[PDB]
Amino acid sequence: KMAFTLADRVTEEMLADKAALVVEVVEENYHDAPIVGIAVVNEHGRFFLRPETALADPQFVAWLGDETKKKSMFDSKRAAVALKWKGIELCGVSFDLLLAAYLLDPAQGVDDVAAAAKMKQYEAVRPDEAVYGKGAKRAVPDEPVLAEHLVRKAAAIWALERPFLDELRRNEQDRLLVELEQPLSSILAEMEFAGVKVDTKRLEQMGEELAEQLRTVEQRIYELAGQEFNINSPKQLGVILFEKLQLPVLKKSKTGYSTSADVLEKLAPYHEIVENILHYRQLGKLQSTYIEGLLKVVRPDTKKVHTIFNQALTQTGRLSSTEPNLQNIPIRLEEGRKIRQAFVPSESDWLIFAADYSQIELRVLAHIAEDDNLMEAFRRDLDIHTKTAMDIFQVSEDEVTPNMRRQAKAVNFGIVYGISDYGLAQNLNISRKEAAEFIERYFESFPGVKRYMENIVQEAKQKGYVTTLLHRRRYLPDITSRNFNVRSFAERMAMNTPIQGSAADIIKKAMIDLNARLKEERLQARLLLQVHDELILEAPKEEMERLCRLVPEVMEQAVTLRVPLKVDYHYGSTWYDAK
DNA sequence: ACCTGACTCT
DNA sequence: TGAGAGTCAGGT
Ligand SMILES: OC[C@H]1O[C@@](CO)(O[C@H]2O[C@H](CO)[C@@H](O)[C@H](O)[C@H]2O)[C@@H](O)[C@@H]1O
Ligand SMILES: [Mg+2]
Repeated sequence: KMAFTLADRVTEEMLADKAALVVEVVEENYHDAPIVGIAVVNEHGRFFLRPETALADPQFVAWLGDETKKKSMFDSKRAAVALKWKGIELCGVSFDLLLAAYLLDPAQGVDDVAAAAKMKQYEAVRPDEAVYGKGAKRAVPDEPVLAEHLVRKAAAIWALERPFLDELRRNEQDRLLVELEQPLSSILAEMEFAGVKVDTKRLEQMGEELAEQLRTVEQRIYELAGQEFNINSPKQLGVILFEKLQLPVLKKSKTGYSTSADVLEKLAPYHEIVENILHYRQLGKLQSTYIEGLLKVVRPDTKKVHTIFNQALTQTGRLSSTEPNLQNIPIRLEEGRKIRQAFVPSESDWLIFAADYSQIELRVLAHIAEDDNLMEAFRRDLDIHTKTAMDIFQVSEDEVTPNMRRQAKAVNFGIVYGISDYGLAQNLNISRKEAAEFIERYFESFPGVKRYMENIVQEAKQKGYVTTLLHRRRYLPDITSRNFNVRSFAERMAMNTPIQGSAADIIKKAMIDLNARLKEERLQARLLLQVHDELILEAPKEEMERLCRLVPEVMEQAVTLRVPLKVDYHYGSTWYDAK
C-alpha cells in the first residue's frame, strides 16, 4: 500500500519543475467530462489532490500552464481536452507514455498505464478496468482506492520514462516521439475542442425525406416477398431470398447465407425484390448511421460535434475517429454525399477549405522502390491509372478503354492496401488465376516495385519488423509462419506498411508544419479534421486566397521525396461544396 | 454484453 | 483465403 500524501491544500513542493502527473478522466468520452482526481509524483514525494481544490488554486493552475515545468503523463490529450473545457491550459508535457508505448509496438494494444508498465516487467499498478469495472458496473471507487490507484499510475510513469526513452533512442524513434507524435497530440486536442458545426435543421429535413423513401421501398419489398419480415435480419432475409424465392446460393457466411451487396448485385436478374433490398440498405445506412447517429452526438448547446482522434491505435500510424467518426462520411454515391451539406463553418462569413494529397501512397512507393517507370510517371504528373493500364495491357493512351482503366485502378488499389490475389479477384469479379496474371503483368512493367517487394519481405524476415520513412515500426512475427495464408499476409504487410505508414508520417508532419505556419502568418484559419490523406479547415472568406497558396505548399513540402508531392484543394460554404 | 454481418471511408 | 478503422441492427 504505496506511501503518499492525501493533501487538502496545494504546497510549493507539489510544484517542482519535473513531475509525473495524472489528471484522471474516467468517462470514455472526455469532452466536458469530470476530472475525478489528480496525482503528482516528483523528487519531493507522492501527492493526491482533490480536483475541486487543485483546479481552484491559482498556483496549481499556473504550474499546469507553465511550459518550463515539465510533466510526464499517460494520454495527455485526454487531460488537456478535459482541462480546456474548464478553461485551464496544460503545457510542458515532455513525455507521454501512451504514445511512447504505441511507437515501440502498436500490436501490444496498450491502452492503460498497467499495460505499458508490463512491457518493462513493472507490475505495481492495477489495470484501469480492474479499478473502475466495466460497462454497467463501471464506477469511480471511494477516495482511498481512487487515490492509491492514481498515485500508483503516477509512480509507474515516473519509473518508466527513462527505460521507454532509452528503447526509443535505440530504435531511432526518440525524435518521432518528441518532434512528431507529442506536438501532434496538442494539435489534435485543439481540433477536437474546436469541433465541427452541424446544420441540424438540414439533417432533420433530410431524415424526414429519407424516412418517407424508406417506407415506400419497405412496402414494395413486402409486396414482392408476399409477406412482412425483418429486412435488417440477415437470417430472416436469407430465408426469403434463398428458401421462399429460391434464388441461387452463390456464397455462404460462417453462420448462414451471404446477403452482401456484391452477391445481391449478381441475383438482381432473377427477381425485382433484389434491387429494392439494395436500395433499402443504402437509404437505411444513411438514416441509422449518418442522420440519426450523427444527431445523437451533436452537442445541443453549440450544435457542434467533437470527435476524439485515437492517436495510439492503428497498426500503420493512421489516426482513428470516434463519436462521431468523421473519417467515413459518405462521398462516393451522390445521395450519401449530400450528408456533407450538414457540416458547415462555425462562424458567419467563414468557409470550409479541404486539401488532399494526390496519390500519396503510390508516390511514396515510387520513392522507396526507386522504380524508374513509376518515378517517371509521377514526374510527368500522369493519370496513374491510365498509365498503369497502358503498361499492363501494352496499348497506347488512346486505346485505353474505360474498363481497362477501371481494372488498372483496381490493381493500384490493391497495391495501396496490400490485398491478396484473392482480394483483387473478388474486387474485379475474376478468377484468382486471372488476378495473379494481372499482378504478374504489373511487376513486368514496374520491376523496381517487384524488387522492393522481394527485398522488404527478406528484410522483415531478417530484422523481425519493417519501418517507415520517419522510423515508425511494425513487428511481423508471422513472416516465418508455416501456414501459407498467414505467412502471405505478413509478407504483404511487410510490403504495405512502409507505404501506408510513411503516408501517415508525411501528413502528420504536414499538420505540425501547417499549425506553425498559420500562427506565423497570423491567420484565423483552423484545422478541423484529418482524413488519412486530407486536411479540412474552416477560415474567414477573406483568407481563402491565401490558404489556396499556403496549405498545398506546406503539405507538398513536408518531406522531400525522389518524386514530387501534389496537393489538390477546394473550398465552399459547406463540406459538400469543398469539392 | 459480446458477436456477426453489412457498409462507410481512405 | 487477413487493410483496418467505426457504427449500426439483430440476436445469442
Ligand atoms: O483517450 C483516447 C485514448 O484512450 C484509449 C484508452 O487508453 O481509448 C479510450 O478512449 C477512446 C476515446 O473515447 C475510446 O475510443 C477507447 O475505446 C477507449 O479505450 C486509447 O486507446 C486512446 O488512445
Ligand atoms: Mg486523394
